[PDB]
Amino acid sequence: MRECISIHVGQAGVQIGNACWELYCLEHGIQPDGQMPSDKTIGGGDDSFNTFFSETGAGKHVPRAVFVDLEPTVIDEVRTGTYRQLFHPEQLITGKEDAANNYARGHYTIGKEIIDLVLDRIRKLADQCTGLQGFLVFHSFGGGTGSGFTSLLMERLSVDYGKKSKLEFSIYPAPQVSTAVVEPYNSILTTHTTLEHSDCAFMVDNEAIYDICRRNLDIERPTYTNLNRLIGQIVSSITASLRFDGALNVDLTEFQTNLVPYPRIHFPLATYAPVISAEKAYHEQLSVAEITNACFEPANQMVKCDPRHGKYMACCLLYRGDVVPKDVNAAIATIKTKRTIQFVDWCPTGFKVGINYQPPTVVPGGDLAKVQRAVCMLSNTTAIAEAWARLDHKFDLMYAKRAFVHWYVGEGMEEGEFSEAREDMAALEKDYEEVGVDS
Amino acid sequence: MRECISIHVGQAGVQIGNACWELYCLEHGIQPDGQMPSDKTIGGGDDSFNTFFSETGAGKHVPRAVFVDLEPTVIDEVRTGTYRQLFHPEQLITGKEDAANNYARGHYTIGKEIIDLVLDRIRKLADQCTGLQGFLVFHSFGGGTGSGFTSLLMERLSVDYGKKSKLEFSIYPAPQVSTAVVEPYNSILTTHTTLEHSDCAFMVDNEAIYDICRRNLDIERPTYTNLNRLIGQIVSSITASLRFDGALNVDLTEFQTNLVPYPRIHFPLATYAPVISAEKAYHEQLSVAEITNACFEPANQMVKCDPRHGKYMACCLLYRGDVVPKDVNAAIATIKTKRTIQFVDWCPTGFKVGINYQPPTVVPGGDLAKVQRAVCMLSNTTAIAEAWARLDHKFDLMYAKRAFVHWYVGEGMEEGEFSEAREDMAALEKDYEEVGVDS
Amino acid sequence: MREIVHIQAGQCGNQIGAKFWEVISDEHGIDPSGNYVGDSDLQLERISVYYNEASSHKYVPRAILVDLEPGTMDSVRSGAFGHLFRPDNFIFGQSGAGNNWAKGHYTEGAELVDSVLDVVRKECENCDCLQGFQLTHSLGGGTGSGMGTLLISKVREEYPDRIMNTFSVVPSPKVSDTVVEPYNATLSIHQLVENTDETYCIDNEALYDICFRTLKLATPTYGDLNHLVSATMSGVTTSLRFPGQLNADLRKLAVNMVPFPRLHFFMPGFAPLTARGSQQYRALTVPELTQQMFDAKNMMAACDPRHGRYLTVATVFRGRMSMKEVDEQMLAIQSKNSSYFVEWIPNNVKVAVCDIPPRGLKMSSTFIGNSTAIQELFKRISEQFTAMFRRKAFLHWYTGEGMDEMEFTEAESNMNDLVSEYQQYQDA
Amino acid sequence: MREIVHIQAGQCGNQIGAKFWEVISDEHGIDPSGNYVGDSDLQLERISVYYNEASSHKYVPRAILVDLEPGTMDSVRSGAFGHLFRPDNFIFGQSGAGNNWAKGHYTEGAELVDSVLDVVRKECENCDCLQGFQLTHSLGGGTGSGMGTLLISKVREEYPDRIMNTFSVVPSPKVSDTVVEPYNATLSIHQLVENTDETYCIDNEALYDICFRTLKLATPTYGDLNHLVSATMSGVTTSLRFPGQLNADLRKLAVNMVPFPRLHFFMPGFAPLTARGSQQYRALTVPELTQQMFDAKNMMAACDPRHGRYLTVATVFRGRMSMKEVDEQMLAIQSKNSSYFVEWIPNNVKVAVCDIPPRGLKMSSTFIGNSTAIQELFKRISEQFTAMFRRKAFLHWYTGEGMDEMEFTEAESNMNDLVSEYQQYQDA
Ligand SMILES: C/C(=C\c1csc(C)n1)[C@@H]1C[C@@H]2O[C@]2(C)CCC[C@H](C)[C@H](O)[C@@H](C)C(=O)C(C)(C)[C@@H](O)CC(=O)O1
Ligand SMILES: C/C(=C\c1csc(C)n1)[C@@H]1C[C@@H]2O[C@]2(C)CCC[C@H](C)[C@H](O)[C@@H](C)C(=O)C(C)(C)[C@@H](O)CC(=O)O1
Ligand SMILES: Nc1nc2c(ncn2[C@@H]2O[C@H](COP(=O)(O)OP(=O)(O)OP(=O)(O)O)[C@@H](O)[C@H]2O)c(=O)[nH]1
Ligand SMILES: Nc1nc2c(ncn2[C@@H]2O[C@H](COP(=O)(O)OP(=O)(O)OP(=O)(O)O)[C@@H](O)[C@H]2O)c(=O)[nH]1
Ligand SMILES: Nc1nc2c(ncn2[C@@H]2O[C@H](COP(=O)(O)OP(=O)(O)O)[C@@H](O)[C@H]2O)c(=O)[nH]1
Ligand SMILES: Nc1nc2c(ncn2[C@@H]2O[C@H](COP(=O)(O)OP(=O)(O)O)[C@@H](O)[C@H]2O)c(=O)[nH]1
Ligand SMILES: [Mg+2]
Ligand SMILES: [Mg+2]
Ligand SMILES: [Mg+2]
Ligand SMILES: [Mg+2]
Repeated sequence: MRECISIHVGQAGVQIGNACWELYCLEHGIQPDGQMPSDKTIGGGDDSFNTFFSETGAGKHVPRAVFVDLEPTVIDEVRTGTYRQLFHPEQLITGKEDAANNYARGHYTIGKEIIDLVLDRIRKLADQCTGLQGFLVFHSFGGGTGSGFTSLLMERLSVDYGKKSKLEFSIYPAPQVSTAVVEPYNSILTTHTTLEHSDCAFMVDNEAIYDICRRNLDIERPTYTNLNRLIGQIVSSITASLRFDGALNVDLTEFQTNLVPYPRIHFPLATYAPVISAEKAYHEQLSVAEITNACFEPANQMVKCDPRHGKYMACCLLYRGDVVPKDVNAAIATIKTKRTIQFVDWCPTGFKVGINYQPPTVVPGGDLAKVQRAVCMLSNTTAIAEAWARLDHKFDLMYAKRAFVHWYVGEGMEEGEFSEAREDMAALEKDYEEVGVDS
Repeated sequence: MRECISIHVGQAGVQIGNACWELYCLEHGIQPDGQMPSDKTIGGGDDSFNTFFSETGAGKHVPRAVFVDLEPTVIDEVRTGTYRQLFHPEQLITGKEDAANNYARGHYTIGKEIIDLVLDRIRKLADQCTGLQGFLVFHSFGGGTGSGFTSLLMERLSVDYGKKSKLEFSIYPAPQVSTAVVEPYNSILTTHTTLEHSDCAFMVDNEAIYDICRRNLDIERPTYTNLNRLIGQIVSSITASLRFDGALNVDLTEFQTNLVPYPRIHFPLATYAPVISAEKAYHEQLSVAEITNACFEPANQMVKCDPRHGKYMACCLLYRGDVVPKDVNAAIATIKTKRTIQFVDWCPTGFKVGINYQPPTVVPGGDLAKVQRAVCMLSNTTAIAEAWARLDHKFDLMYAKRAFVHWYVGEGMEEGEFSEAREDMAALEKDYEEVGVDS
Repeated sequence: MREIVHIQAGQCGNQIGAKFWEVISDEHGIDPSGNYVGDSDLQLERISVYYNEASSHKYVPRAILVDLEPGTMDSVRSGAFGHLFRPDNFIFGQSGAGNNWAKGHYTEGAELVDSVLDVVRKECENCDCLQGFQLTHSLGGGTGSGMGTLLISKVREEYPDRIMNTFSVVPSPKVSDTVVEPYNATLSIHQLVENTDETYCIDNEALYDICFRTLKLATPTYGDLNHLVSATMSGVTTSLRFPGQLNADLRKLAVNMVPFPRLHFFMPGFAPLTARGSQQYRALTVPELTQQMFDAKNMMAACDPRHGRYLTVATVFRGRMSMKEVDEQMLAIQSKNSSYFVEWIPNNVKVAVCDIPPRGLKMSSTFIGNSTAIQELFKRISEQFTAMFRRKAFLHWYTGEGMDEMEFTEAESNMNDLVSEYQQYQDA
Repeated sequence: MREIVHIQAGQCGNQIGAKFWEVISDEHGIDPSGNYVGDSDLQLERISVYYNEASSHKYVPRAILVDLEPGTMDSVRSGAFGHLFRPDNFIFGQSGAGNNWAKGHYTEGAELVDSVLDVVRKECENCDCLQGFQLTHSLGGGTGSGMGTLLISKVREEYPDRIMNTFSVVPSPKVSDTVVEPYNATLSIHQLVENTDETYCIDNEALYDICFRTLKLATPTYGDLNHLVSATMSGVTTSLRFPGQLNADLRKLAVNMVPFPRLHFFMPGFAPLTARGSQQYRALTVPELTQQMFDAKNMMAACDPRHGRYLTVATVFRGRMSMKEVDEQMLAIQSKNSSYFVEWIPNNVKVAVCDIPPRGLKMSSTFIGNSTAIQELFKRISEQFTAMFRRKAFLHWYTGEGMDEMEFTEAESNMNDLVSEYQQYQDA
C-alpha cells in the first residue's frame, strides 16, 4: 500500500545506493541472492519490505530502484557484485559516454538520447505499485551527470505525474576540498532545477563527514566507503516509520508540511547521533538527554556551516529504539531554556517528535557500534546561506575571466543562462535573510 | 364502606409509599406476598383493612395505590423486591424519559403522554370503591416530575370529581441543604396547584428530621430509609381513626372542619412524639402530660421554622394507646397557662382531641422503640410565613440574571408565567400575616 | 431503554476509546470473546445502553472507529479486547490527514464522511430510545480535529434534539509535539461552541502532573493516561447503568451545569488517587474524598481554578454512604470557599449517589466543574495563533486545500468572544 | 295507661341512652335476653310505659336510634344489653355530620328525617294513650345538635299536645374538645326555647367534679358520667312506674315548675353520693339527704345556685319515710335560705313521695331546680359566639351547606333575649 521509488543517478548515487540497499536488506533479513529465509519467511511483512522491495513468484524479492548512469564502469561493479541476483537486469541502465563534468553533455548532447528508456522503466514500476508516496533521487552537484541528467530527468517526472513528493539527496561541494575545475559552474547551473521541482532537498558536505569519522569514530583516514555507510543511516531512519511500527509515526507526506513555512525555503540539514566506537560505548552511558545535546552541537552537524551564526526555523526529531515520550518532553524543554540555541520569533513551537520501536541495525564490519538509541535531526536554519555564499564567490571569480565557458557553450549552453542562474541563486539568499528578519 | 386512595408520584413518592405500605401490612397482619393468616390474625375486617386493602378472589389483598414515575429505574426495584406480589402490575405505571429537573417537561411535554393512562387506573379503582373519602398524594417540590406531573394530575382530578377532599404530602426544600440548582424555580411554579386544587397540604423538611434523629434517636448518620419511616408514622396515625376503633374518632372531613379557618389558609405542620431509643425508654416514663409538652417544643417539630416567632390559629391533637379523657383535659389546661405559647384572640377554643385504642406498631429492624402512647400534632400557625420568605429570596436573585430560564422556555414555558407565580406567592404570605395581626 | 452511541476519531480517540471499553467490559463482567461471566443480575439489567445483544449470548459494542489511516485500526484489532468490536464498524482511510485540519474537513473527510454516516445512521433504528452521542478526538491533530468536527455537524442536523458529548483533549502550553497545534485547535473551537451541549477538556500536561505527584509513578505511559480518562467517563454515566438513591442522567446533569448555551466547557476530576505505599495509611470517608476533589492538584486541566469563581459544580458519588454526611461536606466547602464560588446563584453543587461502587474500591466520586478559569487555556492558544498568522506561516499548506484567509479570522474572532463572556460574568 | 317514647340522637345520646335502658331493665328485673326474672308483682304493673310486650314473655323498648354514622350502632349492638332492642329501630346514616350543625338540618338531615318519622308514627299508634317523648343528644356536636333539633320540630307539629323532654348536655366552660362548639350551641338553642316543653342541662365539667370530690374516684370514665345521668332520668319518671303516697306525673311537675313558657331550664341533681370508705360513717336519714340537695358541689351544672335565686324547686322522694319529716325540713330550708328564694312566690318547694326504693339503697331522692343562675351559662356562650363571628372565622363551611349569615345574627339575638328575661325576674 505504502510504496516508494528510489532513483540513483551518477557514480556517487550508485555508490551510495549500493551501501544503502545493503543496509535495507539486513534490516528486513533478505539475503543478497533475493530469497527471504525461514527466519522471516514473509511473516508480518505487509509493509516491512513492500515499501522498498516487491514480491515476485516465490522466494524472490526485487527492489524498486532504477540505476541510470552515463558510464558502464560503475554499473559493471553492481552487475558483478554479490547483489547482482537481487537487482533486475533491466532496472540497471548504463550509458556509452559520461558527461565529462559538463552540465550540457548530460542535458542536451547525451541526456535526451537515453532518457527515453529511463522513462519507460519508471512507468513500468509505477503501474505495479498501488499507492506511491513519492520518489527518492540521489546525485551530486559537482558531477556533470548528477547535474545535467538529474535536471532533465526531474523536469520530465513533474510533467508526467506532478502530484507526488520528490525528495532529493545531494552532495554539496566542499568549501576547500575539491577534485574538479568546473565544480562552481556545475553546482550553480543545477540550483534552479532543485528549487523549482524538488519539495525538499537534504544537503551534506564531505568535509563534515570526514571530521565526524576522524574524531567521533576514531579513524585515522576515512574512506568514501565509510562515508556512504553513514549516509545510509539517516535515509534508513527517515523511512523507518513507514516500514516499522511505533508509538508516534511520521509519514513521508508530513516532512514537508512540518519543515517548510514557505515554498522557496526547502533546504534543511541532517544530523545523526550518537556516533561512537565499541570501545567508547563501554565507557559512555547513552541517555535520551545526552543524544539530544549532541544533535544540537555544531561539531556533530553534517554541514560545515555554523548553526550558531544563524537561527532555527523548523526542527524535526526522530527517535528509534527504546524511547519513552516522557524523556523526550523533558529533554526538549531544557533545549528551549538554553540561550545559545536561538529560535525564530514567529515560530513558538518548532519541535516534532517521532518514536519508532525498531532499534538501529549495525552492519557487520562497520565502524558504528551497537547502541540502543538513535536520534535523527532534520532542522531548517538560515545558516545554510553561508555555504551557498562560498560557492557563489568562486563562480563570480571564474565567470569574470570566462574560463572553461567555451566548453559549456560548445555543447549547447549560452551565456544568458549563467547570468540567470546567478540572479536566481542570489534571490534565494536574499529571501532566506528576508524571512529571518525579526519583527 | 369508607375507603381512601393513595397516589405516589416521582422518586420521593415511591420510596415513601414503599415504607408506608410496609407498616400498613404489618399493622393489619398481611404478608408481603398477599395472603393474610386469618386463622391466627383474628380481626373484625369491616374497616380494619377494607379502607386501604381490597379483597379479590380468595385470601388476596391488593393495596388501593397507584405508583407513577417518569423513569423506570425507581419502579423496577419495587417490581423486583420483596413486595412485588403485593401490588397489581397494572397499578405501577412507568415512563421512558424523566423531567430532568424541569417543570415544563413534566407538565407540558412528558406529562401529557401518559396522563390518559394514569386517569384510567384511578377511574377503575373508583368504580370498585363504594364510598370514597378522599385522595392522598405523595410528591416533592424540588423535582420536576414531583412538581410538574403532580400539578397536572390534580387539575384532572379536580375536574373529574370536584367533590372529594384531597390531602397533600410534600417535602419542602431545606434552607441550607439542597441537591439541585433549579430547586427555587420548581417550588414557585408548583404553588398554583397547592393553593387552589389541594384542600390541605402537609409540609415536611429533610433538614429538621436529620436533627431529630441525631439528638432524639441518637443516630449519627441517618439515611433516607430512616427519614421515610418517621414520615410513615405520621400518615398511619392520621388515618388510624378510619381503620380502627376508639372513644373519639376524627375522619378526613372533620380534619378540615376545625383546621381551615379560611379557604386560602390550608398549610399546617405535623409533629410526632415521643421519639426515643430503647436505651432511654427504660430510664424515663411516658406520661400523657410529658408527651404533650414535647410536641409543643420547637426542637421536636418536623419543620425547620420557629413556631415561637409566629402564633397558633388552630390545633388538633390525636391520641393513641391507653389514653384517658381525664388526663387530656388536665394537660390541655397546663398548655393554655404557659405564656410562651400564644394563640389568636378571635379563636377562644382551638383544640381538637381524638383518642384511639390501637397502640403504635414497631417495624422489626427499625429505629423507634416500643411505646404505649403516641400523639400526632397538626397545628396551623402563622410561623409558616417565614418559610416562604427564604424560598422567595433565592428565586428573585436567580430570576434577575435569567439563569437557566432558557431551559424552561424551550420546553413550552413563557417568561410571563414566572412573574405570575411570584405574585401568588407574595399574596399568600401577605394573607398569613394579616390574619395574625391582633385586633 | 436509554442507549448511547460512541464514536472514535483519530489516533488519540482510538487509543482512549479502546481503553474505555475495557473498563466498561470489566464493570459489566464481559469477557473479551463476548460472553457474560458476571455474578450479579444488575450487570445485565442495563447492559443495552452500551452493548447490543446478539445470538449465542454474544454482545457487540455500539461503537464506531473512524480514522484516515489503517495503522491505528490494525493495532486496535490485534490488541486486547479487539475482536469484541463488530468488523463492519471498522471504516478507515488510506491517504491520511498529515496533521492538517483542512484535509480532514474538506479534502479527505468528504470522501469518507458518507461511508461513516451509513454506520451511525443504521444503529439508530435498532436503538429503542437513543439519548445522545459521545465522540473522542484530539484538537491538536488533523484527523480527529478536522474530520471528527465535520461528523458533529452532520449528526446535529439529522438529530437536533439529542445531547452531544465530546471527551476531547486540548493542546498543552509547554508540551507540544506538533508545529501546527494552534491552527488546528482554533479552527475546531468555532464549530464545537455551536453544535455541542457539553465539552470536557483534557490536558496531557495536567495528567502527567497527577501521575508524578498524586500517584508517585516512576515512569508514565500513554495507557496510564488513558486509564484516568476512561475512569472519568464511567463515573459520568453510572446512573444510567446502575440504580441509586438519587439518580441523575446526562440530561439531568446538563441542565444543572450550563446556565447559558454558550458556556458549556467543564473540567473533569476523579478521586481518590493514592500510591501503593500510602494505601494502608489513608482512610475511606466522605470528607477524605471531598478534600481531594476540590484540590487544584487533582484537576485534569492545566487551568488553576483558584484564579476564578466556580459557576456550577457537579458531583456523582458511587458506593454506600449516608446522605447526611455528603449533604454537609459540599455545603461546608461552599461556605468556607465563599470567594471561590459565584454569588448570584445560592447553590452551585449538584449531588448524585450511585449504589454500585467501582471495582476494587469501596467508595469513589467524579468531580465536574464549570469554573471561569477555563478562559486562560483559550487565551494562550490565541497568542500562538496570532503570532504565526502575523507572518502568514504555514498558511499556504492550509490554503492549498481550498481554505480562505478570511475563514481563519472568523475563528479567531469567535474565540475572543468566548473568553469575553466567561470573564464578563466572572467579573460581574 | 301512659306510654313514653324514647329517642336517641348523636354519639353522646346513644351512649347515655344505652346506659339508661340498663338501669331501667335492672329496676324492672329484665334480663338482657328480654325475659322477666324478677321476684315481685309491682315490677310488671306499669311495664307498658317503657317496654312493649312481644311473643312468649319477651319485651322490647320504645327506643329509636338515630345517627348519621354506623359506628355508634355497631358498638351499641355488640355491647351489653344491645341485642334486647328491636333491629328495625336501628336507623343510621353513612356519611356523617362532621361535628357540623348545618349538615344534619338542611343538607343531609332531610334525607333521613322521613325514614325516622315513619318509625315514630308506627310506635305512636301502638300506645293506648301516649304522654310524651324524651330525647337524649348533645348540643356541642353536629349530628345530635342538628338532627335532634329537626326531629323536635317535626314531632311537635304532628302531636302539639304531648310533653317534650330533652336531656341535652351543653359545652363546658373550660373542657372543650371541638373548635366550632359556640356556633353549634347557639344555633340549637334558638329552636329548643320555642319547641321543647322543658330542658335539662348537664355539664361534663360538673360531672367530673362530682366524681373527684363527692365520689372520691381516682380515674373517672365516660361510663361513670352516663350512670349519673341515667339515675336522674329514673327518678323523674318513678311515679308513673311505681305507686306512691303522693305521686306526680310529668304533666303535674311541669305545671308546678314553669311559671312562664320561656322559662323552662332546670338543673338536675341526685342524692346521696358517698365514697366506698364513707359508707360506715354516713347515716341514711331524711335530714342528711335534704342537706345534700341544697349544695353547690352536688349540682350537675357549672352554675352556682348561690349566685342567683331559686324560682321553683321540685324534689321526688323514693323509699319509706314519714310525711311529717319531709313536710318540715323543706320549710326550714326555705326559711333559712329566704335570701335565695323569690318573694312573690309564697311556696317554692314541690314534694313528691314514692314508695318503691331503688336497687341496693334503702332511701333515695332526686333534686330538680329552676333558678336564675342558669343565665350565666348562656352568657359565656354568647361571648364566645361574638368573638368568632366578628372575624367570620369557620363560616364558609356553614355557608356552603345552604344557610345564610343573617341566620346567625337572629340566633344570637334570641339567646340574648332569653338571659334578659331571667335578669328582670331576679333583679326585681
Ligand atoms: C484502588 C486504588 C486506590 C485506593 C485504594 S484505598 C485508597 C485510599 N486508595 C487505585 C485503583 C483505582 O482504579 C484506579 C482508578 C486506578 C487507575 C489506574 C492507575 C491510574 C494506573 O494506571 C495503575 C496502572 C497504577 O499505577 C496502580 C499502581 C495499579 C494504581 O491503580 C494503584 C491502585 O490500586 O489505585
Ligand atoms: C350504693 C351507693 C351508695 C351508698 C350506699 S349507702 C350510702 C350512704 N351510700 C352508690 C350507688 C348509687 O346509686 C348510685 C347513684 C349509682 C351511681 C354510680 C356511682 C356514682 C359510680 O359511678 C359507680 C360506677 C362506682 O364507682 C361504684 C363502684 C358503683 C360505687 O363506688 C359508687 C357508690 O358509692 O355506690
Ligand atoms: N559519498 C560519496 N560521494 C562520492 C563517491 N564517489 C564520488 N562521490 C562524489 O562525486 C564527485 C565526483 O564526481 P561524480 O559525482 O561521480 O560525477 P558524475 O555524477 O559521475 O558525473 P560525470 O563526472 O560527468 O560523469 C565527488 O566530488 C564526490 O563528492 C562515493 O563513493 N561516496
Ligand atoms: N425524605 C426523602 N426525600 C427524598 C427521597 N428521595 C428523594 N427525595 C427528595 O427528592 C429530591 C430529589 O428530586 P426528586 O423529588 O426525586 O425528583 P423527581 O420527583 O424524581 O422528579 P425529577 O427530578 O424530574 O425526575 C431530593 O432533594 C430529596 O429531598 C427519599 O427517599 N426520602
Ligand atoms: N492522552 C493521550 N494523548 C495522546 C495519545 N496519542 C497521542 N496523543 C496526543 O495527541 C496529539 C497528536 O494527535 P493525533 O493523534 O496526531 O491526532 P490525529 O492526527 O487526528 O490522529 C499529541 O500531541 C499527543 O500528545 C494517547 O494515547 N493518549
Ligand atoms: N358524659 C358523656 N359525654 C359524652 C359522651 N360521648 C360524647 N360526649 C360529649 O360529646 C361531645 C362530642 O359530641 P359528638 O359525639 O361529636 O356529637 P355528634 O356530632 O352528634 O356525634 C364531647 O365534648 C363529649 O364531652 C358520653 O358517653 N358521656
Ligand atoms: Mg561519471
Ligand atoms: Mg426522577
Ligand atoms: Mg497522531
Ligand atoms: Mg362525637
